[PDB]
Amino acid sequence: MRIYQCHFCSSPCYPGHGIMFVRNDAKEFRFCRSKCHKAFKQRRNPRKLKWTKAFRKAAGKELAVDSTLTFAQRRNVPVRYNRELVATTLKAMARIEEIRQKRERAFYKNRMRGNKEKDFLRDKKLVESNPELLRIRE
Amino acid sequence: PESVKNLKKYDPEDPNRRKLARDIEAENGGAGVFNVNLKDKYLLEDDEWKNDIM
Amino acid sequence: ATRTQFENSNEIGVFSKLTNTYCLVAVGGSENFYSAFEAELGDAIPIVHTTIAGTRIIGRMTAGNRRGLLVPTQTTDQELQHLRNSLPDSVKIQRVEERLSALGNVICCNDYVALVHPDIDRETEELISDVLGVEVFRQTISGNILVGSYCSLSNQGGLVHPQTSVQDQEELSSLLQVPLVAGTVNRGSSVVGAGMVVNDYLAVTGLDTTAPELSVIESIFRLQ
Amino acid sequence: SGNGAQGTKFRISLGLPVGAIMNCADNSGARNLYIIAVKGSGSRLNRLPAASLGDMVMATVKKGKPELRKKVMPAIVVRQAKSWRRRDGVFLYFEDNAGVIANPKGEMKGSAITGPVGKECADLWPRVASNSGVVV
Amino acid sequence: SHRKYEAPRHGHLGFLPRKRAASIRARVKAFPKDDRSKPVALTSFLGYKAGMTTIVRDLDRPGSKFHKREVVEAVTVVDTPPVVVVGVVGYVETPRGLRSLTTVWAEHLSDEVKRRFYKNWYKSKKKAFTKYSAKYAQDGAGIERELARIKKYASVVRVLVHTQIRKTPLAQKKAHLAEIQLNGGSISEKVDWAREHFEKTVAVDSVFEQNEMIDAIAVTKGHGFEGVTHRWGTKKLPRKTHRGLRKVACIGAWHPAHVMWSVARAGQRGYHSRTSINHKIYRVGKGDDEANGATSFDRTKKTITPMGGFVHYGEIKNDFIMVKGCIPGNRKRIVTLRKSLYTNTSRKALEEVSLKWIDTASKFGKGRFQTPAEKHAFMGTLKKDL
RNA sequence: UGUACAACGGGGUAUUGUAAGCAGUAGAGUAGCCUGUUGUUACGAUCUGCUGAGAUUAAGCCUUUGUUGUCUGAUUUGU
RNA sequence: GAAUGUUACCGCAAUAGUAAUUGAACUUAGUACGAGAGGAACAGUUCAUUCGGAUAAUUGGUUUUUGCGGCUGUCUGAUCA
RNA sequence: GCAGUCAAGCGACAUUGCUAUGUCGGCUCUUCCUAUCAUACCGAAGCAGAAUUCGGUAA
RNA sequence: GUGAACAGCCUCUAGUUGAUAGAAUAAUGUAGAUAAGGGAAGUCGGCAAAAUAGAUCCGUAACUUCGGGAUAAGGAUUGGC
Repeated sequence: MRIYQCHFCSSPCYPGHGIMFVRNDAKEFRFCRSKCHKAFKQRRNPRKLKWTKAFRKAAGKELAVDSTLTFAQRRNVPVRYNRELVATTLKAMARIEEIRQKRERAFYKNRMRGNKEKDFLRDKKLVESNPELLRIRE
Repeated sequence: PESVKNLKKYDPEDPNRRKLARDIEAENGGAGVFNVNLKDKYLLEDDEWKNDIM
Repeated sequence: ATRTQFENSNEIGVFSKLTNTYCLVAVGGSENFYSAFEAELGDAIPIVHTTIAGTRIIGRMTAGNRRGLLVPTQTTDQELQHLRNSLPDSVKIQRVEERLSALGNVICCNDYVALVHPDIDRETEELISDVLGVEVFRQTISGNILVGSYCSLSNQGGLVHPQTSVQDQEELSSLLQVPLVAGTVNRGSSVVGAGMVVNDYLAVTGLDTTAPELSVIESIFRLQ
Repeated sequence: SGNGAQGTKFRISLGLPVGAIMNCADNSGARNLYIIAVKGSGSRLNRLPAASLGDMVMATVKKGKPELRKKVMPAIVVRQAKSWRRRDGVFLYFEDNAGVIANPKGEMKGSAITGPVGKECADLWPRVASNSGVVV
Repeated sequence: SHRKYEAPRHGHLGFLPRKRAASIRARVKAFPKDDRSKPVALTSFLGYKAGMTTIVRDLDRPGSKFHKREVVEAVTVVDTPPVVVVGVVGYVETPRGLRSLTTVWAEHLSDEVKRRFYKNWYKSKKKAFTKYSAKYAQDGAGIERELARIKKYASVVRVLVHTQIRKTPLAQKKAHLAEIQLNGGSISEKVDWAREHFEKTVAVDSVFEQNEMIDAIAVTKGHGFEGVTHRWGTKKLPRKTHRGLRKVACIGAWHPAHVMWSVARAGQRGYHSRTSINHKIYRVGKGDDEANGATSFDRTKKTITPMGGFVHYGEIKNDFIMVKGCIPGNRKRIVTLRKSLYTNTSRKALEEVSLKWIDTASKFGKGRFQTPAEKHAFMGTLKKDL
């Protein structure tokens, strides 16, 4: 078994889902669902589509580089399948997932910080410019 | 390898020879129903977990 | 020299790979093919029931020597794990992300020298050189692009397809630093590389191989 | 299954019916193939014989070296270009449907094959795999 | 006139007439051989279809080219909550076929089966078993007489069982009564075992098990009045034929002067009871065990139920049986599971099905995640979170 | 007259694709005042941040610790 | 669908129809046979051709969900809608 | 067929040379017959194997 | 208004709401569409459908009664500011 990352969205592609394309260049492209496959068939650029992870990574909407992401790699060199190592990896994956979620939440908070001041300023502008409405209200 | 040189040539016909699991296949169902276990053949530091599932 | 057969295919090289320290065979069919190697190899070197990308052509999808083994991208993690478990630490296993997955046909190599398809990028060439620890050169046998299918090599000698010219034979012999002979296998088959598997002390070919072919194989490979 | 097949054939979608044009994938000099019939297909009323990846078909070369034209020889499909069910659990399809010409014994006319070669064709045909520099 | 061409007839003639089934419950026709050398056990079970899903199984089929490979395939999920015995039937052989001797009911019955005996239940006084309950007690004799009569003359014993509909997500609230023949020990042992189970519940793992082969019997999907083209697969006329083109043009010859019954006229399609055999059970589930959809090759503590629930069906929440292939009938439909009915010894039956991974992605669309945790990890925090 | 039913509402799962409005030392370039040589103030398709935002969600999707409403309308049946 | 004392549930089956079909692949075995060429049985096992019954798990196809976005002419004073 | 040939019976079998003047056809459909092309089961054939010929029931 | 156009569509002045209708969307039809791979293999026969369609620029063969073929054929562009 192997979950594949969508070429157009990087989303996990579980077995028996989506469509795969093989070109004369002797490489394979996997699409999670028909939407991504149709978008690719139109020669669209994922970096210019807002609903694909490529744009978010390029646009900086989410943490693009982090230390946690270094754990996940294509292990071209296998391991001898030690029983203790299996349990250690099982615990480490959960710990890394929790840490990555915390870091992503922190990054989102840092990106969204300051919206409160803008909202307060907009409310002040709306209140100041509508005296008659307030007078009629009370 | 020195092991190959030390190894004795397979006996064409002798009950006292290597099993040649083809014989194992024949003696427990034959070629059509025998189920070869890919495990138990590889080497591990502890054979106790040799049958464990990853 | 020993005669054997796959289920019914005389192209032993397609369904099996043989080296000086390990052997690989297809899992499909029955154990008759597996037992044939045991008669000659016994338990001196490992014999692994392994598949590559779900195919039985593992003999042509993978290439390597006593120092390392290479597999294409299509190989699943399960196959890589099984190969790692079933082989000693002295035999390296390295996944290859090359465009041409036909490692067995693209790469023809022995314990000292190797030949690769010129289209292979220099990165994969360096990876092959480091993992296998052999000299790697870009060459073709008289225009035969697939060196791994039209040539067989070993520390004792090598054999190429009959169409190889005298100049090409001399050049390849000089490059590989081993004797070479142009001839057929499996009763006139020109695909020598895929027809049979050979090592420094054991050559296995299909039943169709004629007596002159077996004698030539034994003489060139110095098996007797 | 015809001669040269070393195993059972998987059930896959029919891509090339009779008269379908498939590009060549060998150095034999041919460029396109015209399918006239499919070997091993059980003809039924109104049902045009159709091939698939790894199938052996009889075709006549339409473009390429004239020496190969007007003669019918067995051909093996290497690319289907129609989605088929792979047991690994992926609905994969090739960019262009293509085939190769070979004798009934399975020996490839061309010394080498160009471009990707389907797994279900290389596995079933040892000669195709040996003469193919790319699989999948 | 030999018409110059031979073609197979469209549609099997054995599945006629193609009329609607008389009941949504597909009554079982034949039970297994009923060899009395084995312990008493049930022969069938009642379940409700709960959609389907995909399975990846490490095929160990020897000889096949998929040996030791990984193959993805479809599996159907049927909601099979425990079943409760509510009576027994004693059958006596007669020259005119099997005949029902007498029926004995339990001491008390749940409202689910009492509801099955009324069509205006909300208006009903609910007098289901007012006198029968009174007859059961105060002597312990009237029922015992019926039990003795059954023991004396009965030949095959059938247990009256009904599904716990209230446990299922269905809003039906009505149970389905069914007769299940008792196999195993002698008829006296059969009735003794059934008697001890009055008002009790029977699980599903005691009847079926992993790797077991079962036969599916249920009413197929209804489609109403259908044209012959889809009803029997008749080929369409070329184009714009007079008086229609989607119908069989020639119906018969002058001699005979009547329309042959086999000329495949148009009519009702679907809703016909069908029987399928050789269905291998892939997994037996329990509602009290967490991680029902987990596997030794997955480790994920997730239920088989897809994200957001099934389509047109609720959450399993009970015991369920996983079977490969497709089962007749649509979702949330009552389907009866029956044994193979014969001593199957094919290697497929002997095969051991150890699931590698179970698909629990949402069936409501192009699902990309197996559990909400994966979706949260991928998408991350959203605006609504803060 | 209660794990009772129905209309909404809250969530889960999906579809699409970044809504109105605001601000910008982004914005090819063209104009008033002035006096540069990042002048400033105007027009400016687009782009940037709020904003994977906005909208729909069963008419044959799952759930409902909430709000509101409903629960004696006619006929027939006898060994 | 009336009449079967009424309704409801669970059952038997007189009777009518009836279906599966065919070739390949491993082992048998390059074994019996055979001077050579070549070359099989049976049993066991694995697929496929045609036909028949189901069903949307996955993928293909349909868009009136007019569900969500964009585009042109025109209209609501402009934006929005 | 022509012209002979001998002969059990009242002429059988064997035997001698050569030797289109009409409109029906095709797509779908159901059924029936065997005088069996293929499939099941068997016998005789120079069936050593392989392949093949005929014959018997079987739609 | 758009547009070369009284081609096609919307709007103002002016004139109409007249074609029996309520509920459902069974088969089959009438009118109009979409479709994975092949691209005529279907059919008596490319029957029907489809495909190019306006404008700007390059280029345009055989024949010819030199007037035509010709928009031959085949190619590049089309929005907004």
